[PDB]
Amino acid sequence: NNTATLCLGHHAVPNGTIVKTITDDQIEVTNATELVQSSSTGKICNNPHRILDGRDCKLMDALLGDPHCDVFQDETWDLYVERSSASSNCYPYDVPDYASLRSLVASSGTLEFITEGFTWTGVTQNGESGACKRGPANGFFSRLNWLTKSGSVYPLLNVTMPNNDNFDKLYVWGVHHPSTNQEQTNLYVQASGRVTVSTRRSQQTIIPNIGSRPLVRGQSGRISIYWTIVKPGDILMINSNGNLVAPRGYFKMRTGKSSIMRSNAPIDTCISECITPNGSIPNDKPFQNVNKITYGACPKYVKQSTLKLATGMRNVPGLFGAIAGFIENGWEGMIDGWYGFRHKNSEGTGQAADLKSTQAAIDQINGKLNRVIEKTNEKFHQIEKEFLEVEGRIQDLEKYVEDTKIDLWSYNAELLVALENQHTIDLTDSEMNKLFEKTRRQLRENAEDMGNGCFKIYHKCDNACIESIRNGTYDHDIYRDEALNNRFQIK
Amino acid sequence: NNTATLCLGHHAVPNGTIVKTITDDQIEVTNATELVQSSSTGKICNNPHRILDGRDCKLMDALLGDPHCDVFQDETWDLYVERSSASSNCYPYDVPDYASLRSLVASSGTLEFITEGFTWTGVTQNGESGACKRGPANGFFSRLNWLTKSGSVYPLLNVTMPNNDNFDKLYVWGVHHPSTNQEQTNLYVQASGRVTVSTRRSQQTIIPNIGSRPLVRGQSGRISIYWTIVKPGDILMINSNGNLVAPRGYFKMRTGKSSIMRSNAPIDTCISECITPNGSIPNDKPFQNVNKITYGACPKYVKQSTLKLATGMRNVPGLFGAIAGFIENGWEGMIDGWYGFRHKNSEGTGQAADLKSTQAAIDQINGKLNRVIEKTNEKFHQIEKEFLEVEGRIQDLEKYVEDTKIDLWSYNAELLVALENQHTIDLTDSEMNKLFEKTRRQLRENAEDMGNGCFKIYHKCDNACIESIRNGTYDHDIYRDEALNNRFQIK
Amino acid sequence: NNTATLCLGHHAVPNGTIVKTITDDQIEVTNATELVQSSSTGKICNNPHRILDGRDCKLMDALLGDPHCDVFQDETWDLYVERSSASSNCYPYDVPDYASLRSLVASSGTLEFITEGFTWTGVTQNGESGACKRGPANGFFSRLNWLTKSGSVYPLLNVTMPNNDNFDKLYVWGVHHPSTNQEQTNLYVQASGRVTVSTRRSQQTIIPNIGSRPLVRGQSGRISIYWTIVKPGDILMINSNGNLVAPRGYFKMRTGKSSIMRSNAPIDTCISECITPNGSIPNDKPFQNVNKITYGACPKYVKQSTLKLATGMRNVPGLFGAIAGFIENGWEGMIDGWYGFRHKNSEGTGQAADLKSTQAAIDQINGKLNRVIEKTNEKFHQIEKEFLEVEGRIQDLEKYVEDTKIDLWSYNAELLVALENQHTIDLTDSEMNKLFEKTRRQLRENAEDMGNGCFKIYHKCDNACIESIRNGTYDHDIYRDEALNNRFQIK
Ligand SMILES: CC(=O)N[C@@H]1[C@@H](O[C@@H]2O[C@H](CO)[C@H](O)[C@H](O[C@]3(C(=O)O)C[C@H](O)[C@@H](NC(C)=O)[C@H]([C@H](O)[C@H](O)CO)O3)[C@H]2O)[C@H](O)[C@@H](CO)O[C@H]1O
Ligand SMILES: CC(=O)N[C@@H]1[C@@H](O[C@@H]2O[C@H](CO)[C@H](O)[C@H](O[C@]3(C(=O)O)C[C@H](O)[C@@H](NC(C)=O)[C@H]([C@H](O)[C@H](O)CO)O3)[C@H]2O)[C@H](O)[C@@H](CO)O[C@H]1O
Ligand SMILES: *[C@@H]1O[C@H](CO)[C@@H](O[C@@H]2O[C@H](CO)[C@@H](O[C@@H]3O[C@H](CO)[C@@H](O)[C@H](O)[C@@H]3O)[C@H](O)[C@H]2NC(C)=O)[C@H](O)[C@H]1NC(C)=O
Ligand SMILES: *[C@@H]1O[C@H](CO)[C@@H](O[C@@H]2O[C@H](CO)[C@@H](O)[C@H](O)[C@H]2NC(C)=O)[C@H](O)[C@H]1NC(C)=O
Ligand SMILES: *[C@@H]1O[C@H](CO)[C@@H](O[C@@H]2O[C@H](CO)[C@@H](O)[C@H](O)[C@H]2NC(C)=O)[C@H](O)[C@H]1NC(C)=O
Ligand SMILES: *[C@@H]1O[C@H](CO)[C@@H](O[C@@H]2O[C@H](CO)[C@@H](O)[C@H](O)[C@H]2NC(C)=O)[C@H](O)[C@H]1NC(C)=O
Ligand SMILES: *[C@@H]1O[C@H](CO)[C@@H](O[C@@H]2O[C@H](CO)[C@@H](O)[C@H](O)[C@H]2NC(C)=O)[C@H](O)[C@H]1NC(C)=O
Ligand SMILES: *[C@@H]1O[C@H](CO)[C@@H](O)[C@H](O)[C@H]1NC(C)=O
Ligand SMILES: *[C@@H]1O[C@H](CO)[C@@H](O)[C@H](O)[C@H]1NC(C)=O
Ligand SMILES: *[C@@H]1O[C@H](CO)[C@@H](O)[C@H](O)[C@H]1NC(C)=O
Ligand SMILES: *[C@@H]1O[C@H](CO)[C@@H](O)[C@H](O)[C@H]1NC(C)=O
Repeated sequence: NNTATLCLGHHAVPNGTIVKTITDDQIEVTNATELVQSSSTGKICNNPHRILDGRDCKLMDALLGDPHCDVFQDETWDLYVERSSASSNCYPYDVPDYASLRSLVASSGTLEFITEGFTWTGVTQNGESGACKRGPANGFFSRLNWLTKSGSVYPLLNVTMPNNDNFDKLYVWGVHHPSTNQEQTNLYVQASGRVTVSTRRSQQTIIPNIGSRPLVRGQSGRISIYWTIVKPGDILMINSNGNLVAPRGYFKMRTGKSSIMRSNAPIDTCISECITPNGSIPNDKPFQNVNKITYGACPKYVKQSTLKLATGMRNVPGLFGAIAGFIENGWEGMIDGWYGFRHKNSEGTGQAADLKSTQAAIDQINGKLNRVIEKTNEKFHQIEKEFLEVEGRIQDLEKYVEDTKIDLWSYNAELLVALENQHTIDLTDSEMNKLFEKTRRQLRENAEDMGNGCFKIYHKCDNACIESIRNGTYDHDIYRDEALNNRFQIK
Repeated sequence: NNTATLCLGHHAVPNGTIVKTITDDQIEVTNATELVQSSSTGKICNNPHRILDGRDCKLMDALLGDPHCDVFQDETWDLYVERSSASSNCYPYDVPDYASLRSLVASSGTLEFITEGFTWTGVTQNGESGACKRGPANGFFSRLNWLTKSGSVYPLLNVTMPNNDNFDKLYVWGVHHPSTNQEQTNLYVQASGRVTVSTRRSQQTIIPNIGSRPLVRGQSGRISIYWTIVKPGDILMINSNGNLVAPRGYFKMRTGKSSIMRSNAPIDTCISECITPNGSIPNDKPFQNVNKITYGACPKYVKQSTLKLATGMRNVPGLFGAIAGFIENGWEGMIDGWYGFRHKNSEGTGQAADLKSTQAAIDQINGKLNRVIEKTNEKFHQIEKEFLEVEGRIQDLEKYVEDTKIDLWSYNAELLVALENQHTIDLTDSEMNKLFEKTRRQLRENAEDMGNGCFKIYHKCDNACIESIRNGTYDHDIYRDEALNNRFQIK
Repeated sequence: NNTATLCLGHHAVPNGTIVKTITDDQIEVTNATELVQSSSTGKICNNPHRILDGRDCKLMDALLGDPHCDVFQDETWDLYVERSSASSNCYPYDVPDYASLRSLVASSGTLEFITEGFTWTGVTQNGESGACKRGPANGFFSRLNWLTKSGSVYPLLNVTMPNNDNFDKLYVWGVHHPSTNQEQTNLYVQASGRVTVSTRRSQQTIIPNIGSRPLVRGQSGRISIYWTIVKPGDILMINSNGNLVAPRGYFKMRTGKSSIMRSNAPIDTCISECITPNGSIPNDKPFQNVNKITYGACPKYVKQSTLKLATGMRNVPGLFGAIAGFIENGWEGMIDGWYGFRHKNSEGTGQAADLKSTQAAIDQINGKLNRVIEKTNEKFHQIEKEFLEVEGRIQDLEKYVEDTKIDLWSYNAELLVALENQHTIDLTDSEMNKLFEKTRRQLRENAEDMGNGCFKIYHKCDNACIESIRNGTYDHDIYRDEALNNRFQIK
């Protein structure tokens, strides 16, 4: 009953989490959170974005109107999902700049198509083929009009179509490439055709291509597809002496957040802002490792599969030398605070959380948590990131852009966690130290630091006296004479 | 009279500034500075860069020699400013890869055109048109030479021009597409023409397509513009059996800092390194929010409109627990230093700045200031970042590259300020602590820490005595017996 | 003889190294390491990567089989090295999209060529030219087959080659453009030729353009080179009635780590993972200034020539105020630890290293060293980064992408060293201070801090006594009464 002991301590937990810092790759903290999303449900949620499942229709085939894609007439989407099993079932074609036309239609988000009354005099219209069957019958792309001779004549076609609305019109037409010279003249009479499609500030000028090619659905002929945008006040002109595969009208163009993704993931009823080819994913985390291909408000793709952000002090079951230092050891039995006090006196032993120091640590970690978890990444139509054919220069640059980006983000994420972690350990160490010092300063000359986080208080200090220390109102003058006597034999 | 008090503390100002740190979204420091440039005069300064106002001439029209653009002949520039009201008033034309021709001329910085002694045998030269009037007369592009039949013949043209110089020559030439067959033969006799322009390492062939395009300034025909760069030692050769629109010469090519910008900002007499479409901007700050399109030594575009870097300590009207810690509270009355001393003694009271500690904090903050505002970014011709027409793949990539870059820089800026600010707060705290500990150490056993940043000095300590503490020459043996006697009653 | 002195200290060296920190552009530490590789031996190491010296053969000429390039038949490479002096010595040619064909072959990493069973009925094979000699004899590209008439006939050629294998095939073929009409018909009999090469998914039809181009090795004609990829299950057709320069077979395509590099550096025996055009470089450092063009596991290209990373404490021949603070000064004579103890007692003076605290500093710096120098960047085929022609849009973008990337990495490198440096100095200061405090704490009331890193120990303290302090077993109760008596004159 002549002295007391008061020791400062901090909590610890039986199972901690290993995190990475600036100086240690493996240091144990009381608690952490995962910043990389690395899993998916495997399914694409159908809200909030308007998902159109292309099923066995590539957007291009929907656009041209391959008979097996008629259900997609006038459809709209925020995201068109294109499946890899999808195939073409009409006249064989190619699209110079396929990727661009697929991109610009993807991006526009609609197949809304308006028929117009092109006046095609002196040709047979509605040319059809065995390669584009409707049931047992010859057929063709719904949105195009294959013209051939009437009788023995294919005249110079020369028609116009003014755009008098105040949206942009997308026209999609083509040129037919016959197999032989015989075929060119049987169909179009002239030996060399040409197709000139123009506006007031643009043109396209195409000569047909001749030769035997491999049969696709019975045919060696082909069509190359071309497109033209006609602005308000402008006009489409089409001029041709053979081989024209005429548009029937225009597609409406829109701007907005629409896009296209290659995925075989099923569509499901649920809500997710972020879509990948592997399925929708949560965007509570700032990073993800699921896929570099995303649509919507998503974590940023990084190469790491896990990045643990520390949310607690170091676990002992820093710059200041208190935690894992002169305080030998955490207290697992302190479960209502991060920091506090154990005492021993005449009336027995006890333990109290310190609230102010506990809150200061938690506040500061919440602050870096709020900065870090506060999501800022919403992207829609972007670039292609996987490729089905080898191409060279353009594809090289596309991959290299993305590869560059991913390494830069991966690095920022790696650094950020290592920094934030070092700093969390150290600021938690600091708060412990600051409490100890605050206590030392209250004791003035009535106590000595025992070297282990505890002070020997050189006077009778009951539970009320000890509380006075914990709440910061200890009055050292009251006890000085007594203490100095025990401490130094003064009087 | 028989003891003194010496208190430490630090300055404070009535109204400080709110900054962001690693741990707080909002925390007040004495002084801060803005790192985002977000305003502009609206006007483009005419030095130190050579600014050429294109007015109503697109560079393309200046290049080709639209008669309304004659004043631009042989012009030079560091930056050609292109206006939106600019329009074309010559023969209607298209330029496949318009943007490459525009880019490489913009980058070359010059329209210096050298006229060469081309021989066109058997053809009529200087064809003209109602679409490209020169006063009351029909006219044409100054830089091109429209060739037509002579009498009843248009010969196979085969003409060459060696490059015997040590610089690259840019040849701009064209191909004429007539309206009808009648026109093709009236002009060129041949039913189908053709141009082939070749060097030892390159060849281009264009076949014109006859036909009607929309009436522009009275004309249905068109001209398409192509280009060839001939290296030193190489030879230009031109081959044509009709439809050639010949070069009269070439443009000198330069490399350097030149570029082109779209803007309607007026030009003004002033000095700015950095130009944006919105006007020139100062470049003392390291970031800006005005426009992603810049020319010259510019702050880097970031998404944030403001980012305040702290240039002073925390304002109290840290890891170390001194400032806003055991020192309750700053001193508004301390105006000649950041840190100092106040005392109560025998001869009255007083205050003095500590210079060493004030300087060390200031120096450290100036150090990071120099790092951060040190102008390092000078960029000239880049990629276009705004587009008037939809194009697909290539535009997608250009937008993605810029948007990637901006996000990465906005991040760097965000983190930097957050880091710098946490560390400034903490280093200013440390300096206060270091000074207090310095003082405690000098006092030895002659004073006691009162716990609030002050020492009770247990001896008569007059102004000279106090000064000896502030200048670090206090001799504790002189006072020790006196002090130990008042603390401990030794005598 | 009734007291002793015990000072704590740290090492120093006469000449240290200057580094950059957050707050000082120049401050001296004991030791540092360079993080930018700036030297090369100048030679390209021939392990571990398979390096193929193109010598005087551009890869394109090895691919087509220029007679001077027969030694490259069926060759493979991880890196094909292309020399400046390399030249073409065969029929002069051009390759639309040359760079993609060169890219995709470079990336495939092989010239393995499989001859196939094309049946050329009615025509003569193996056309040769004086412009492509094999010694004294006229010759031709080995991989191509120049077809011409047989007797008085050249028929319409129509062949197929199915792909029944499970890999992709690369077909490289050409079209000959004669200099005159005479030549056209002597060779091919038709006045105009045509080559149509097709698959189910693609068609290319080239019309030769007759006429003179500049004489190259005695020839005014040219051949144009095209390529077609045939996937498994698909079918190559070739259809032509003149001017076809046919393939003899195909090149095997592969995916993997191959590329091509332009360099005049000699190849030689050594081992380096990272290749630049200047020669190989070590990859122990995380950045390099040698060249933005690299192959293999390389340090990342940055703009700075040097970045010195501190591996040691501040050198004195911090946040905490010990090093270059209350310890005036380091000890050059302390060679077997970073921190330690000097004393003076009755038995004389001495000195001893502190191992725990030395290790803790070292360990933590080793840890950030391992984070930093951990080689994590391995790249192979990328984008071209230097260009020999002006091109416009695409090249602008390519340059912009690499320039963007470099400035971001150079920023990360600058920040990293400034951060880690500030932090190293601070953590080394901290460890000093922690040792001081540890020592203070053991001494309890038996010593006083002299203000300069030393303690006055107020009792007889022999060498064994001193060692008890250094090893942490000093028992203060043995000495307390004696010490209080000399400090005060009391207990
Ligand atoms: C007349 C006939 O039945 N001939 C038999 C041949 O079949 C025809 O062969 C030609 C090619 O020589 C075409 O492939 C014909 O197919 C169509 C098709 O695509 O389905 C028929 C269409 O009506 C026709 N459409 C139009 C608008 O012209 C179309 C086009 O002409 C071509 O696609 C243009 O490329 O072709 C096919 O019916 C068979 O080739 C011959 C061989 O021995 O046997 C004949 O009995
Ligand atoms: C004066 C007039 O308007 N006459 C009537 C016809 O207009 C003519 O129509 C022809 C088309 O066949 C051309 O447009 C003529 O204009 C020019 C031009 O561009 O201005 C005249 C130039 O001399 C000529 N220049 C050259 C070097 O040939 C030029 C070119 O041929 C074309 O630009 C090539 O495409 O054409 C124009 O004068 C009117 O169309 C007709 C029927 O109503 O009656 C004419 O008498
Ligand atoms: C000054 O600092 C440099 C950089 O830290 C020190 O050199 C480094 O020293 C370590 C230990 O000697 C080297 O690591 C060792 O390498 C081998 C394997 O390569 C292994 O046997 C060890 O376990 C260890 O990891 C390190 O590679 C080396 N770094 C460099 C660039 O040389 C140097 O020791 C310091 N000098 C002084 C006087 O402290
Ligand atoms: C371990 O750390 C996580 C991350 O801070 C804590 O989870 C948060 O808890 C708070 C308080 O209830 C919530 O408001 C957050 O939204 C939760 N965030 C996350 C990411 O899960 C968790 O509280 C911590 N565990 C302990 C014992 O403190
Ligand atoms: C050119 O060659 C192709 C390939 O042999 C020929 O097409 C084949 O002809 C038969 C009969 O019409 C078809 O059953 C085959 O499927 C065809 N093969 C392919 C790959 O399409 C074509 O007939 C030839 N052309 C000429 C004019 O002789
Ligand atoms: C092709 O059609 C166009 C458009 O109808 C014709 O051009 C028009 O011609 C009339 C009479 O010359 C003009 O008054 C109109 O301004 C023209 N319209 C446009 C948009 O140019 C053109 O003459 C026709 N071409 C042929 C060969 O008959
Ligand atoms: C087109 O003109 C060129 C150059 O005048 C002719 O090519 C030259 O022909 C002579 C032989 O007649 C060579 O010795 C020269 O070296 C050639 N010069 C070049 C630059 O190639 C070419 O013959 C002409 N073509 C025709 C059909 O007249
Ligand atoms: C996402 O998809 C690709 C293949 O399409 C796969 O390589 C990757 O591992 C997938 N990730 C997950 C988490 O399923
Ligand atoms: C605040 O900061 C800037 C940058 O250091 C400085 O130039 C300015 O004078 C400072 N203001 C005050 C009141 O110190
Ligand atoms: C600069 O211009 C852009 C587009 O013209 C505009 O949206 C932006 O608000 C402008 N900013 C300033 C600061 O003038
Ligand atoms: C590497 O080569 C480049 C250009 O080829 C040159 O400018 C650079 O200085 C070279 N580096 C070294 C270390 O020689």
